[PDB]
Amino acid sequence: KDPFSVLIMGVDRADTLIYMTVNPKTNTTDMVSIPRDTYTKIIGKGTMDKINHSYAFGGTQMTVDTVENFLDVPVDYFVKVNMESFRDVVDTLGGITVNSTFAFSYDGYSFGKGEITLNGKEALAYTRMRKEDPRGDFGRQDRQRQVIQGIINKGANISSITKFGDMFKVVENNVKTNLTFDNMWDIQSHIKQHELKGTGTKIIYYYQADESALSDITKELKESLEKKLVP
Repeated sequence: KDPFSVLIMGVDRADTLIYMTVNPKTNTTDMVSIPRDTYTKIIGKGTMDKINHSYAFGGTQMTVDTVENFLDVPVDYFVKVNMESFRDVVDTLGGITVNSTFAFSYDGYSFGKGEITLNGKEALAYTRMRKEDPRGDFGRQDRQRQVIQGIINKGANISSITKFGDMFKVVENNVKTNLTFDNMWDIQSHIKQHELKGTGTKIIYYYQADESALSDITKELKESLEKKLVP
């Protein structure tokens, strides 16, 4: 079918936000990571705040509305994961795999560079590391995104109806979604990750996006989401 969009939320509250467009025809995937502190209007209320606080005020629906108004593109589907439960969730699946883009050591483990398989405790540690990541909190957000995408990949590669249903029964408390089967299989792990440019200021830390770069990435995502009507 035709291109759609997915908002990945990692919740604690909504400290990880990855907006992504999928074109299943041209096999393409655009993606942009929204930093936790990004200052914007929270839709439904009458306040501008850190975007990650929208979840604490209106739940999922408020967060998706805030992300839509911020990016000026619609989000069709969402995947919300409670990151504090990574362990349980990754243990309930058969463990997951991540594409670790750089090697480090943390909490007794030494994660190498490449496709590596993680159990629950390893995934939690992989995501809790902060100081030794030269990317800062974009890096931590990227590693949490990696674990969430590994969960998605693992859930999407279950062929057995029974194993999927039992898995779901356990996991649905910590993983919410409105995806279809076809779409979840579409977003399984070419790719185009995006850098949301901006500046952080301390008056009490805030982050504010480059208005102009935001306009550019909104144009990019819009064109990626278009339904072409030709003769």
